[PDB]
Amino acid sequence: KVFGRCELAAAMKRHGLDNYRGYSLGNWVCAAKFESNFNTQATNRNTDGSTDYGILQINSRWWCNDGRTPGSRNLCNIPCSALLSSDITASVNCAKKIVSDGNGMNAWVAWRNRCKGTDVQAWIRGCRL
Ligand SMILES: [Cl-]
Repeated sequence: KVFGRCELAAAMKRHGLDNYRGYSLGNWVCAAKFESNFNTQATNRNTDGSTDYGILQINSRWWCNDGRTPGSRNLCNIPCSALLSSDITASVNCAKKIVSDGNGMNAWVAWRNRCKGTDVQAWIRGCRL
C-alpha cells in the first residue's frame, strides 16, 4: 500500500506514534517519506546481506526474521514480511522498540540526515488529526 501523507500521519497517530519517545508525528512521517516514500512494500538489500522492510525500512539484522540474514536477531518477534502489510501495526510496534533502543530516531540514518533539525511539522500540515 502506498499511503497518502496525511493518511499515514493519521494511521501513525491512531497507533500511538505521535510524540512516542518524544518524537512528534512530523518526525515519523518525514522518516517514512525518505525511507519508503510511504510504500509499505518497500524492500532494500544492505551491503552486509541484511534487508530493510516496510514504511520505516526496518532491518533484518536485529529486528525481524527473514530466514536469510546469518547471525541476526528477531527482536520484534515477527517475520519481516509482516512489515510489508497494508496494516502498519507491525511496523509501528517494531519502530517503538527501535526508537527505545538508546539512540532515538538516529537509528534511521535517513531521519538523521534528512529530517533531524528541520521543520518536520510541515509533514503534517493541512492534515485533519
Ligand atoms: Cl532498522
